[PDB]
Amino acid sequence: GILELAGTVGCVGPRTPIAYMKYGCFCGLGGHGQPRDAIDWCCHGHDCCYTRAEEAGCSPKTERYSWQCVNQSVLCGPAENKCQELLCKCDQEIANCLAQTEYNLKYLFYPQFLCEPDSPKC
Ligand SMILES: C[C@H](CC(=O)O)c1cccc(-n2c(C(N)=O)cc3ccc(OC(F)(F)F)cc32)c1
Ligand SMILES: C[C@H](CC(=O)O)c1cccc(-n2c(C(N)=O)cc3ccc(OC(F)(F)F)cc32)c1
Ligand SMILES: [Ca+2]
Repeated sequence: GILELAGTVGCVGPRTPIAYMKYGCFCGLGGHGQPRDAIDWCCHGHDCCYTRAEEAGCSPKTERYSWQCVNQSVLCGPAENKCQELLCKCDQEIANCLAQTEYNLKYLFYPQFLCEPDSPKC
């Protein structure tokens, strides 16, 4: 869920998870358009990951899972079911993706009216 999303992102990367609440066209609730930069691409991939988990019968926003932060790396588990492993994998993936990025301040609170109706495929 959102609790673990924040935690995992914080674990691996250098910045407050707040930084991704509203960034580019994809970091934030929903998302559509051309991803603006590497960060936005990470969020696009993560949005896609969450869609796949919803399609698998999981609740990515709320469902709790266990994980550990070791040397700024996320280790997933232990899992009780497949949804916990799927969600941890999604969040681990975005945490790793974002940690390798430079933050572009100009995409913080980027206006939604500039984001295109069409998006890249998942
Ligand atoms: C966005 C940017 C992330 C980057 O450069 O890496 C940044 C820079 C400096 C401080 C913060 N920053 C932090 C923090 N610990 O760095 C907490 C916090 C809380 C609210 C807030 O304002 C807003 F508008 F971004 F929510 C901004 C907040 C974020
Ligand atoms: C869960 C929902 C997925 C949806 O609709 O799209 C959502 C809502 C708001 C922000 C994010 N969201 C995304 C994202 N894929 O949009 C990346 C990310 C990274 C850290 C983070 O931390 C915090 F604190 F903002 F929650 C929040 C983050 C996700
Ligand atoms: Ca999103």
